[PDB]
Amino acid sequence: TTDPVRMYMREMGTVELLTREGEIDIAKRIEDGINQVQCSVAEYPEAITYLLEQYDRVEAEEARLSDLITGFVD
Amino acid sequence: LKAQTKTEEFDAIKIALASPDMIRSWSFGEVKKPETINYRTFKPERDGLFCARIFGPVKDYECLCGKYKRLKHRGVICEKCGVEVTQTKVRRERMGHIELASPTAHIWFLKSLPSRIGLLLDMPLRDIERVLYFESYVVIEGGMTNLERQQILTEEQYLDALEEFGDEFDAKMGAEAIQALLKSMDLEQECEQLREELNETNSETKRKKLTKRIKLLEAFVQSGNKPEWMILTVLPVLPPDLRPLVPLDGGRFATSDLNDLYRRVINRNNRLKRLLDLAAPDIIVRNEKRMLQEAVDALLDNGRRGRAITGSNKRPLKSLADMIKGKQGRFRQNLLGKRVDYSGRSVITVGPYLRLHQCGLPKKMALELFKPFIYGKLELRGLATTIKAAKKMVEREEAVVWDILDEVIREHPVLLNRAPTLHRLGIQAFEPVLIEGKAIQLHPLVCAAYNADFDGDQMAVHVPLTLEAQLEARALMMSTNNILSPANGEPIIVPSQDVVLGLYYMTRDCVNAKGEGMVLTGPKEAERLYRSGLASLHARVKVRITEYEKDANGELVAKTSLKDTTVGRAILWMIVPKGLPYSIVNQALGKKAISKMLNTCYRILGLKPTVIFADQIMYTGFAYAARSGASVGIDDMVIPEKKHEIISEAEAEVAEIQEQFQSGLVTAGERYNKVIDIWAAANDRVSKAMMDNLQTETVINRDGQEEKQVSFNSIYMMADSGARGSAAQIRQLAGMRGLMAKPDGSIIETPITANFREGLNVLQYFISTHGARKGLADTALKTANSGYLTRRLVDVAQDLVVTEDDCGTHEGIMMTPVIEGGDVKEPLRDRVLGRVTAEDVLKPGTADILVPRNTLLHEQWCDLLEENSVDAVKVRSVVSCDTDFGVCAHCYGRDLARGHIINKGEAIGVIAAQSIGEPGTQLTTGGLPRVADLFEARRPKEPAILAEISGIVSFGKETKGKRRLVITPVDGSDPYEEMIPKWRQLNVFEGERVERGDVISDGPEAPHDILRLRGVHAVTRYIVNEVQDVYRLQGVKINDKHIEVIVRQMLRKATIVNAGSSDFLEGEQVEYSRVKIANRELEANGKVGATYSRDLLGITKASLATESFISAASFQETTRVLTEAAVAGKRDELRGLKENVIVGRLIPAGTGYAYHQDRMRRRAAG
Amino acid sequence: DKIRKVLKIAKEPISMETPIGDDEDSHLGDFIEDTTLELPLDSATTESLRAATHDVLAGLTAREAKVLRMRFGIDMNTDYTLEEVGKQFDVTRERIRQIEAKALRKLRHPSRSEVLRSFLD
Amino acid sequence: ARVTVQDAVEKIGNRFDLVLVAARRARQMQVGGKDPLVPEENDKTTVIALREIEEGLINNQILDVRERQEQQEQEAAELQAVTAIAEGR
Amino acid sequence: TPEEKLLRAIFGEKASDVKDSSLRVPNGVSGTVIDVQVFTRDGVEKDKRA
Amino acid sequence: HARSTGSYSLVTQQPLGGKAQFGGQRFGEMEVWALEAYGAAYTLQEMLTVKSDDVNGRTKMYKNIVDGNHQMEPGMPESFNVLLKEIRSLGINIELEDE
Ligand SMILES: [Mg+2]
Ligand SMILES: [Zn+2]
Ligand SMILES: [Zn+2]
Repeated sequence: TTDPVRMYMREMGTVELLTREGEIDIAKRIEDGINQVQCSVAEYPEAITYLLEQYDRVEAEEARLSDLITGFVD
Repeated sequence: LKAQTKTEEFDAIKIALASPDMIRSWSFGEVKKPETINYRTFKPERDGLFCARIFGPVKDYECLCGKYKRLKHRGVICEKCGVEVTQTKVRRERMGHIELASPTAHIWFLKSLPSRIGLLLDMPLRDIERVLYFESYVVIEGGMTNLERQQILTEEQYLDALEEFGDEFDAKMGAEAIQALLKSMDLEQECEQLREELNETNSETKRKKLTKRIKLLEAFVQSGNKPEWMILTVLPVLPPDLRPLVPLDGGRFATSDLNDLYRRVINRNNRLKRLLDLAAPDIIVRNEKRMLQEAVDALLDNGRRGRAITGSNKRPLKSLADMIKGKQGRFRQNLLGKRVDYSGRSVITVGPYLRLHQCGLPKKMALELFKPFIYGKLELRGLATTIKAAKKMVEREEAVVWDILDEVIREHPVLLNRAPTLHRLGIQAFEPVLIEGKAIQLHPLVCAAYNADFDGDQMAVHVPLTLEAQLEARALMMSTNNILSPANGEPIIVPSQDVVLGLYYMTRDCVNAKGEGMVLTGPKEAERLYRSGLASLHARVKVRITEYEKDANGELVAKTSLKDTTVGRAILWMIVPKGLPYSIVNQALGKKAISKMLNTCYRILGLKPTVIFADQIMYTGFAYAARSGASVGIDDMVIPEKKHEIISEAEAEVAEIQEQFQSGLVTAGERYNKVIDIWAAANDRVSKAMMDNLQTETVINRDGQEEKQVSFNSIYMMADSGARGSAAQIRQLAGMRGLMAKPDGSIIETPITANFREGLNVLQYFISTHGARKGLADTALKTANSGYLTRRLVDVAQDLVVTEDDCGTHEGIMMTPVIEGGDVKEPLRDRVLGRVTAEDVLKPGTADILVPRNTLLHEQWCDLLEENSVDAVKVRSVVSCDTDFGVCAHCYGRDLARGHIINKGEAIGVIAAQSIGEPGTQLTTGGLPRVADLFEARRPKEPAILAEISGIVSFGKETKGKRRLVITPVDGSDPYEEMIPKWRQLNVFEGERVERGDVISDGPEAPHDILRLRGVHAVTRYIVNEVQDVYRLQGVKINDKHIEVIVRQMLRKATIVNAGSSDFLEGEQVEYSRVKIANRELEANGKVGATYSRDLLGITKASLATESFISAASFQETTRVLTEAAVAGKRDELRGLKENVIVGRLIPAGTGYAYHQDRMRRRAAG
Repeated sequence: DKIRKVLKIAKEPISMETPIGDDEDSHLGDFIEDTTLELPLDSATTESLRAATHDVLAGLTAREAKVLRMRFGIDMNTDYTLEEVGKQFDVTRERIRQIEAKALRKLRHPSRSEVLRSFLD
Repeated sequence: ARVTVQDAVEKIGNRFDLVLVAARRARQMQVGGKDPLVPEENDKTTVIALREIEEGLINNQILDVRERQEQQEQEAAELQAVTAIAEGR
Repeated sequence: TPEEKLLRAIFGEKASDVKDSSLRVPNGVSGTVIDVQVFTRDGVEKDKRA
Repeated sequence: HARSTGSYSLVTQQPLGGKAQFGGQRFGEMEVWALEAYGAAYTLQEMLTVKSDDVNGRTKMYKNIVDGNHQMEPGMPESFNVLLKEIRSLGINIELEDE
């Protein structure tokens, strides 16, 4: 009917509400996905040496710890 | 040589679709942020709708940051925040742009009633919209698979359809789809297919739509427009000062609605950009895209979707389409219509002292009006050191300034204007005369042309600044230069009420009066007798007079005699110039004769003598009327002595018919009608009773017993002279007044038996109220109704101007007296006067040429035609004129405020329409709408039917709802048979031969028929005789020329039949068409020429088609005109009136007609 | 006291398209006059004040006109500090300043003064 | 004053060209290029030009004749100047 | 401007930091002042006349 | 009321009364026809250009009225100049052609 409120309201109404169990399913899939790329990044040599070149610049007072890492586990 | 690159005097204008690269050309920056102003320092936030960087400095020649504040640094872009320091004017000019995230549809080309994207793609609108909102997928460049190019699919259908064929099939949705469709479209190819399809199938339904589409397409192709551009990539932003944020008092701010709108479009757009880098789900980016689509629509044209409302304010915010648009068409030139400097206005008073060429101008108005003139003259003569000191002198009203003002005034006309400007005489130039007091004084003689009373009407003054305007004001619009109405050549300067009562009292005679019988040497000692108290003003007297007749060849003859006349007439003869005979003043001199006096004076001695004469008549009229002591007392209105008896006798009749209705001898209706008539007869009886008693009753004695003359009673003199009052109105004062009418339209069968000299009682008065109340409304609505008519009229003519000199067509219309049923409802001399003969006219015998071929017919020639018995003269009209794009003066006629034949370039269209419109206030099927019905071509409800073709006719087939009529021509093929509903009573004789155009039934006939069957000259005559009936029944004089020029525009268009250049059925200009088949008849093709058929368009329909699109955007619906031209890329060449005014140049008529001509030839010329 | 200041910027701007009066196409925006323009009865007196000072400047010595046109921005980019003028003219500092005085002095005692005095009201 | 221009319209037919020509002429007097051809009654350049038309000593031809002449009168002054622009070569 | 600035040097006038907003009698209307009222914001010190 | 040169409106530069010295008189469509019916072209141009809508011509004119040269160098009324930006702010490319 145009009036975009309606063609929105009607477009989302198709998507089914998640079951309380379905919520955890999707979140688990997310973890795997990111974790695939996290491990995939760890396997790149340039990814390490680059991290090295960034911290060697931090200790020389050419940068700050806040512009490189957000902290580790801990 | 080199043509140019920088600024010249531009000609024409072009309108077209805008490329993204083209929009970017205008843009001085991308407005990237909804921010307006800083909120503390009220400075513009940078990269926002108001940005000094993008648009321009807030203040003159000053950088925003303030680093370069000096008027010296100018083209410098500040290194800190880029602002080139320049006048703030550039904030009114520089545009901007916005690069849109998703493509967007242009509401104008999507939603204008003939959807441009829709018929350019031959795709339904609802489908295109379903694609824009993501409600279905549409195919593009479908290839060979399963699917049509424009076919539409659903989610599941697209998926199933996608699984089968991965490639060689393509489908999209949203704006990108429509844009892909338009870009992919090959226009050339569609025409070929469309041309073939046109030829194969013959059906009106089919090829009607076909021709519409093909016209747009080949138009769009030749246009230069690329279809893709109807979908917006880049969105221009309007310069800030055209939607300013300016502050107000008390510190509140106020700004244009575009800002609330523009901001939204920016925001949604910006969020959408963001939602892509956040990779939002489909359901969202679609919704943001839909939302962006809505905002662009509200910005551009609001009201075509949801009608967005302004922030915190209920009223829907006004959009860009609404800024151009309005009621009606454009706000700029439309009534009304721009305020103008060097003007004023005030209440007006009399000023009988004025000569006919001048006016009383308040001292103070003139000081403020001519202020720059006064300043420069003050320091031109050195009375003021500098312009500032000059300001202080006149601001002080120093005594010396008044004399300088008389200098700047002396030869310097001013324009006077009244409120409902109807004909061109609504503005007239006068020479100003300095007057103490706050009132404008207006020459009485002009008060008539303006329709200006002294009951407080106010008038406006305008100063003609430029030299060309002073000589225009003096030589065109000047009072003395227009003394004659352009509607009919009769003088509009006619003496008015008081003045004509004076001359009536002056030339008049009673039976016995002082000096009766004596004789005097000349008018001089007649006045010496009167002023000295010896002789009465009116007494029968012989006096020696010397009259003149110019009957030589341009030479004044003299003849002197003893004329038997009165004292008053002898004195008045003193005013009459030269070659007029004494005969003109020897009559009783009423208002009618007193106008024909002026008329003849104009047609014999010319302009100058008529002017100085006209003045004189006024002065003398007022003066002698003042001596006369005419008044109106209550004993001046005389009721007949037999009145009580007439009412009583007529009242018996009513009680008789009543006895017949109670006894059933007569029906209720038959009774009612009877009573209404007997009462009616009584009104006539009483009225023609008081009129006889009132009229002649001065009954006096000379040396003998008795004699009786026309009464000298005051109120009678008023009505006989023509000053004021009329037999109808006098009748209401003394005799009974009328039978009023109840609101529903019935007429009360109990008239008002009393009058105003007597009392009207509660009932009589209460009943009179309805007539008064309806009276006022009718004039007030019919005043407005008339104006609408003149509007439609000047629109259909306007650009019509005398262009050629003599077109040289022998063609013309036959002029006969109107001769309706009685004797001669209008003579021949008036119909033929001032026209030009189509061919030489004979005496009753021949090899005798009275009038030779085309000769202007003036008064001597018309008397020469009247001398001979000549009853019919063929005359050239503007309706038959062969000149294309105008009227040749020779075909027009002479008429003007001047007697000469119309000059080259005068705009007749305006003066035709205005002349038809101005009297329309005075009108009353029939009435003023009947006139509108005529000019609108409207076909009556139950029209008659005319024989389609000559030959013997008969009836065929049977009663289906139509009983067929079969015509059988002698030589030719029979096949014409028309289906006529048989429940309408016929006329055409079943056994008789009927000529084409005969009456096959009765009832009115559509002028469409008359043009088609009977021909052009015939139909033009029908209109003129019909509209002229309405006006003439009311006493309105309008020369047929004006009705004819309007008519010419009515038939301006025609519909082609044959072919060989342009399309079959196209409706088009006989100007264009006639130029194309006349060019082909020679040169070109040996003869390939196409035949047309002339069409009759109502005035309002014909004005719709206008070559100039700027003209159409004024009075038509602005949105539609602009789209339809921008698609076709129409190039407006100016050349018309309306458009040149819009753009602000010399009208291509009148003084300007010389200019445009001089340029037009430079154009399309080496 | 910030209530007033704060309360003011807090108000929403008024639609300039607000119809006012007569129901006529008169809208709020039609009445907001241009204050940034310069009225012609003024611009003319400016074009006049130029001709005035140019007249009174041909009345001075050729060096006084150059030094005074220099010391003010008259018909030149910017204007020059009295030292800057000293470098172009070669006799510097106090020398130039005196000339300035007499120039203003010659335009001061009315013959010169009668025309230019009328610009200040 | 000039009450009616009727006399002027006779000399030049058009009656619009009267406004144009009398204007062009009226400027020859107002911007000081010329002086009147007939006694000035204090009539402003508007009316003086019209009196000049009435007397038949001014119309589009005469003006065009005078101007084409002044071109050579000025072309007579500048002769030795512009030829001196032989540095062209 | 330059020429206005020279003007001030000759006639030695100090051009104020204030613009003239005074209410002055409408042009041409002339009468007698029969009253004056002074309303002041609550919190601003009332002036002499007020 | 009478006005020589008054104040002017911001949105469109047109005569407007701000001092209660009233803005000039309103010249209408019908009043325009009246000038077109007479042959007066220059009176009409000066009415709808220099006397009103032309931000330049008014001042260029005023200096000439005192200078003693009655002329007008009309230029283009600001009304149409605005219509141009407004059409062009839409998707419509409107240009002034030729020479
Ligand atoms: Mg009245
Ligand atoms: Zn800066
Ligand atoms: Zn013709």
